[PDB]
Amino acid sequence: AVKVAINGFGRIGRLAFRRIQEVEGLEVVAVNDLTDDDMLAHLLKYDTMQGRFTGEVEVVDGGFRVNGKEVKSFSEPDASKLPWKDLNIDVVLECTGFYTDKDKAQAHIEAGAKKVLISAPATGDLKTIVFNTNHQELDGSETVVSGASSTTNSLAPVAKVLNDDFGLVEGLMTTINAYTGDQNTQDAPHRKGDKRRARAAAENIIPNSTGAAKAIGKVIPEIDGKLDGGAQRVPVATGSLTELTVVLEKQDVTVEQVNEAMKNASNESFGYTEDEIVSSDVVGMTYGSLFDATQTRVMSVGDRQLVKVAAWYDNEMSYTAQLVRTLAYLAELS
Amino acid sequence: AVKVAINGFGRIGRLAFRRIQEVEGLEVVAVNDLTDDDMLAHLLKYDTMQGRFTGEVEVVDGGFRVNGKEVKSFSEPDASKLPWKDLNIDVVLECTGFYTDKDKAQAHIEAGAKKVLISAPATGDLKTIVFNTNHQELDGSETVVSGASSTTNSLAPVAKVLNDDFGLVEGLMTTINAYTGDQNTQDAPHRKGDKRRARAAAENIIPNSTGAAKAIGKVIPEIDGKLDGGAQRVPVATGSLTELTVVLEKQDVTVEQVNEAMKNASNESFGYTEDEIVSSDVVGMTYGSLFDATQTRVMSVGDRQLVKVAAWYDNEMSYTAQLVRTLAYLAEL
Amino acid sequence: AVKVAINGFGRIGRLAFRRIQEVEGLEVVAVNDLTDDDMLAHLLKYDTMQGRFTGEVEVVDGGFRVNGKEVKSFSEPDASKLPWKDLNIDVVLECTGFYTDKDKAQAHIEAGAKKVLISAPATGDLKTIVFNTNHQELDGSETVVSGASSTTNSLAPVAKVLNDDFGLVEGLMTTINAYTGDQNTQDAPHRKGDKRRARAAAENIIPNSTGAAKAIGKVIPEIDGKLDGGAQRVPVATGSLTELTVVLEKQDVTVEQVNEAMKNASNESFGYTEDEIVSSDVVGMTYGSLFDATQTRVMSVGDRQLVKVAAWYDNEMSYTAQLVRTLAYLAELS
Amino acid sequence: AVKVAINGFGRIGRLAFRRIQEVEGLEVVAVNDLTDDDMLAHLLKYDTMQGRFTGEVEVVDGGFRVNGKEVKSFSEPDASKLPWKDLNIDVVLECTGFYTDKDKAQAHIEAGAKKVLISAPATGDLKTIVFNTNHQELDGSETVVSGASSTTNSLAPVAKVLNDDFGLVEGLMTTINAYTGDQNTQDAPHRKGDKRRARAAAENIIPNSTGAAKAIGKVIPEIDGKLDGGAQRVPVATGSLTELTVVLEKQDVTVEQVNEAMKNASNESFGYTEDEIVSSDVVGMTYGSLFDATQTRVMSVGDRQLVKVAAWYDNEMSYTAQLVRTLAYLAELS
Ligand SMILES: NC(=O)c1ccc[n+]([C@@H]2O[C@H](COP(=O)([O-])OP(=O)(O)OC[C@H]3O[C@@H](n4cnc5c(N)ncnc54)[C@H](O)[C@@H]3O)[C@@H](O)[C@H]2O)c1
Ligand SMILES: NC(=O)c1ccc[n+]([C@@H]2O[C@H](COP(=O)([O-])OP(=O)(O)OC[C@H]3O[C@@H](n4cnc5c(N)ncnc54)[C@H](O)[C@@H]3O)[C@@H](O)[C@H]2O)c1
Ligand SMILES: NC(=O)c1ccc[n+]([C@@H]2O[C@H](COP(=O)([O-])OP(=O)(O)OC[C@H]3O[C@@H](n4cnc5c(N)ncnc54)[C@H](O)[C@@H]3O)[C@@H](O)[C@H]2O)c1
Ligand SMILES: NC(=O)c1ccc[n+]([C@@H]2O[C@H](COP(=O)([O-])OP(=O)(O)OC[C@H]3O[C@@H](n4cnc5c(N)ncnc54)[C@H](O)[C@@H]3O)[C@@H](O)[C@H]2O)c1
Repeated sequence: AVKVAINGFGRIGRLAFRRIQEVEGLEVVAVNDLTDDDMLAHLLKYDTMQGRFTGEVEVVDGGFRVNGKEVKSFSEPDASKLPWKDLNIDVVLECTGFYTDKDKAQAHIEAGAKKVLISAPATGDLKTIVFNTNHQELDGSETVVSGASSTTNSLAPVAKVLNDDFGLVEGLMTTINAYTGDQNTQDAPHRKGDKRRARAAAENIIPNSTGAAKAIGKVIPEIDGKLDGGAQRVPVATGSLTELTVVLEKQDVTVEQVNEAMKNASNESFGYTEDEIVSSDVVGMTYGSLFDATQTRVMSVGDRQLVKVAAWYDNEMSYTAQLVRTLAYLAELS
Repeated sequence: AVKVAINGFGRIGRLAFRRIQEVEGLEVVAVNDLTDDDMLAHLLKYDTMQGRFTGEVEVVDGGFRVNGKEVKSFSEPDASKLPWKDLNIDVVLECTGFYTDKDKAQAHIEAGAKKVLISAPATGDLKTIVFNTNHQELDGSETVVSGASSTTNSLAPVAKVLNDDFGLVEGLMTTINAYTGDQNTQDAPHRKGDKRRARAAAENIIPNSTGAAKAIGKVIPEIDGKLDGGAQRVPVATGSLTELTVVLEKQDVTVEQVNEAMKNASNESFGYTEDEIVSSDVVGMTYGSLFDATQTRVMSVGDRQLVKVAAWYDNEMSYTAQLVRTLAYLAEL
Repeated sequence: AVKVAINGFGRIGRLAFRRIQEVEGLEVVAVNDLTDDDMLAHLLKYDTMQGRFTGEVEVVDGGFRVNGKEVKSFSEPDASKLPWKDLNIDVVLECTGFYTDKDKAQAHIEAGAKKVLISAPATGDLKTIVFNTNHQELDGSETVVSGASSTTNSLAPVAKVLNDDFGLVEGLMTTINAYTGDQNTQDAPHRKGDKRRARAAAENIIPNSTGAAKAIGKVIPEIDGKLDGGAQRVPVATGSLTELTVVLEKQDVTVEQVNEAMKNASNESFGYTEDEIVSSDVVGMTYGSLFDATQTRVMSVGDRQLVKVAAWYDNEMSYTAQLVRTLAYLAELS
Repeated sequence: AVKVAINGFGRIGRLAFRRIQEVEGLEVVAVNDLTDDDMLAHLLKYDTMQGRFTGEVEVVDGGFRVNGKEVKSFSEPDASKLPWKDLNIDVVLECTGFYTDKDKAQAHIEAGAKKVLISAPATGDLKTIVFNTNHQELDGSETVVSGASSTTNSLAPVAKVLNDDFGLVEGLMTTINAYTGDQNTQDAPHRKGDKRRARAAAENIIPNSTGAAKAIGKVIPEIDGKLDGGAQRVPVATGSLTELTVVLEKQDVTVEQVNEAMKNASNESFGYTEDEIVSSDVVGMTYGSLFDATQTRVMSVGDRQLVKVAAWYDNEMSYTAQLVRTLAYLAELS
């Protein structure tokens, strides 16, 4: 089996852990965070939005036991000190939010891990992967890889279809986004100095910047710099929606053609629906993106057309499913 | 003073009432709704999002007393039965949500009112007004008028500036919107059969249609049919944001030009800000629209440009302020 | 199989429907509500707090099809007009909220149903059942029965233990409750004239009355009138907690004795836990009540003692699970 | 004028600032927090639950300017290094949450301030004051004082009236409380290791412990140890309610007597209402406690009585109002 260690047992870390239970041939042997065992175990068992963990979870001294299997747990802020070498870690899932750079994440390799997959956009000389859009870029000699962002994974399969079938001139994106752990409960100073992430998360529409906007150019090179846009963080705890408004090379495009193009591209990463669903309907789903055809709009004024589409995503579970597929693929190549 | 009656003492009706207290020369002499006096008075005094009513509110039998002034109240579902004639009502503010058609609203006139201002887009042969964008269209012979929607009021002053200064080819709109009373508390059947407004309002991002998309053509005729878009209803109780993505006639447009063009057009209906505010910051505001310059984007790929802008609005108080200005102007004619 | 018709395909009706799929020998053959098929089918498939319906749901003209089985649907406000006779309905689950009286609910019997089970406290000459507290009261000659309320079901098994083991002098109850469909979205006039249920449901702590307070006397006659209390409706969409503060007949009672007395009484209707859970953790659970031992308090001043306990409950699924057990028992006697 | 410095420009610190503008003879000359000027100024102007600041706020380098008045600002985690001596600070309002101990708070004195008022319960050899209940205990020689907690301020005036008028045997408290800055946005490890405050704040009913429970004994000595209870943190951002269930020395008490006893005691710290208000209705209020007579209950079984009362409080502004009155009183004596 492929020996996985999770750095940062947060939202993405814990769900990665859950999802790996469902997936044969991957084994989490260790976790690292900044807290005690009791906490880690508790937060795995109980999950506000994602539901109770099915299996049995028990605290031991090593760490904790999940359906009989032991999981070593550590409490070490500095990744280079982790005993990855001694536990023959194959791949670290880096989920702390503090190693989002190729050079930083190199700490895990020095500790003894063979590969690192970052659960976010990351700066530096590395590949950025959305599963089922560009994982084929991986030859297996990669040492550090980025799994991109939630939004990127919701967007890439939609943009690919538009660019391939109609030609993408330009587009602007808005993502209507669940609030996350880096927002504040009450209006208060923000670590990164963001005056908007500083505000009460569950009481506000909060404009913010998005990675996706340009992480996208790294995933689909031929549309590099053709897309931009931002986020609106709103008071749902998980579940999100990406709206995309574009100018295409083909005019005389119909709503019917756009939808059919999307359906024909659907797979396990990219779902298709015609049901009038809402955000809570996508909580826990494992498509990386779910095209909602009921939201497709074409605006035609004389010669010229504007096209609008929207895709749903569980920014937690949709991203996690995608990240684990990338993990499994990256591991099968070496 | 100008004799006002409010039909439907709901969210817009009660705030209209409050706003009128701030504004000289308008007097609410009557309200009509579907409940008792105690309830009406209570819901005026206490307000979840808009805060406590400052003055004194006391229930009497006529209805209730507000800072000494009596307000007659009625419990009559059929508008034509209201004693408008006997109380010399000058203008009815129609806020029930059930008379949003010129012919229907005519009931108030038969009851004896001299004019009706509908607090929503309304079908039929009437003018649709966003104050400080097209109120000048009113000549004072109008009998039934629409005050448009809250989204239309957030959008009209933004669209006018783009169309005037840059030439508007086409655009798509998304409004990120507070939930309203015509949504359900828990997933349940919806009166109008909307499978999305049926869902838990405070637990969901809920896609929906918008009036504004095309009430806009009635307010700014020269851009009729050049705009469309929809809503996303989200778990805030009030405060909203209109995002607009457009293709303009001028290319080589800058973020700086767009912003300055908006600032130059600001007045009491159309505010301008460069502060990184969030929705709760606009709760209670009396601008009909607040342009947020931090959100302006310009996307340039070779020859061709996409422009994005965004304006805040308290769907409750921004619209109410705008409706009352329109009321006051309509009355002065 | 036992032929069930659900009147009022609301929160309790739809979940009753879902729960019945899990339970052998009960078959829902009809539903009645005030809307079209597309709506009924849609609201069964998708559920904000309770999650997606697992099976397949397809709209036909009769009504709709669930995992192949047809379900006739009706749009008829007046219960006596329903074709219960023609479909040989054995038991109607009455969930509309508008037939909470023995005489009113008799309409279903005139329509042709054999028994009616009301999903609330109901006035009149009928028995009030909390499953595993007093279902043994049923001899099978009953024609109209009440399934009590969700708070009654969370409280009854707790009060029975206290009264049996310690003797109950008197007590006061507070339930910290999820908001329900009879509260308003925004401050607005309320149908029943309740000035507090009129207020924005998800932005307020809202004091209110509770049925439980005295539905309890009908379930456990020997403590009739010994209990009272009210509700605080708060901004969670489901999941609730009953706090109970009592004077007992034994003094020198210990935390340890109270807890153990509860654990010893636990069954499928009454769960026991020592985990520091929160409301969302009980969403979807099928215990009618979940005793939380971490919340047990005993206050002793000289001779005299006050005792405090707390039980969780998903006001939706906990009540539904209980109602369906009562349905199944009532049908086995019939 | 009395020279005030606010240590910790958070929820209580900023509201203290606002409230001081309304109150003659107190002048804030400095603030300390852990962030830049732009942030401080921004969060004073804009307030999610409390509304926009009325006056003008402008950033300068000293710090910021409020209605023309300069306010120096600092970025210094260690209190003993603040230039309190050089700015002749009379009183520091200590609102960080990190100096809640008489010995720790002594750092401000070494820095040069003349007195410290801690905006929370604080350990060590000091007085704990709820204004209009026990501020008369201050003789002016005090150097470090505690302003108690929000719950204590909501509860003291209610318990004093019950104990003076009926004799308090014993009682249990439940506070249904707004969520605060020390809870998490999403389920995540908690600094203090509280498995409950670790959970999503705006999606949960969260049981927790309360200071009040026994800060109370320090404020009303003669009922020391006669009260206990806890909190339920719920998804409102501000506004709270304290429920109290008590056994009194007088039996044959009536609802009418209890209510009248409270009204007769009302002042600027203790309000009285018979309106069916909800939590949002007390947001911004400056009573330290508002007795709600609609919620008064008396439970009588034969000889023996249980009594229940409830008082509202804006855990932010009610506490702040109370804190400032104590500030003003403390300053007038020294
Ligand atoms: N919707 C989403 O939450 C989402 C989606 C996709 C990607 N991501 C990315 O995933 C990453 C983690 O996000 P999250 O939401 O789980 O955050 P989180 O706060 O819930 O989890 C972060 C975890 O890391 C721990 N931690 C912090 N410093 C550490 C250290 N040096 N060593 C070990 N543990 C440390 C914290 O205890 C916490 O458990 C972020 O980069 C985020 O950008 C988030
Ligand atoms: N954000 C907003 O609330 C918003 C903004 C702009 C315009 N509007 C429009 O204003 C109208 C009402 O808005 P609202 O949100 O105040 O709704 P609301 O539910 O708060 O108010 C409707 C009120 O009228 C009463 N009523 C309903 N039908 C009646 C009848 N037949 N006869 C007498 N009284 C009746 C109701 O009891 C209620 O008080 C709608 O058309 C809406 O589109 C709403
Ligand atoms: N926490 C809870 O939701 C809960 C728990 C226990 C009991 N209950 C009780 O069960 C009953 C249903 O509660 P709910 O929360 O599901 O309500 P709900 O509003 O979600 O559903 C009521 C349904 O009945 C339908 N209906 C109303 N009148 C009808 C009529 N005359 N004919 C046919 N259909 C009609 C409505 O369309 C609606 O779909 C209520 O009495 C409630 O007290 C609710
Ligand atoms: N409902 C309430 O928020 C409430 C009510 C009464 C009392 N209190 C108490 O008041 C205190 C503050 O609570 P709050 O909710 O406003 O917290 P807050 O988080 O909103 O404010 C605390 C502030 O202190 C700053 N800070 C932290 N350490 C500092 C340091 N060493 N030097 C300078 N600044 C520092 C932080 O940046 C933050 O702005 C706590 O003890 C709290 O328990 C809170």
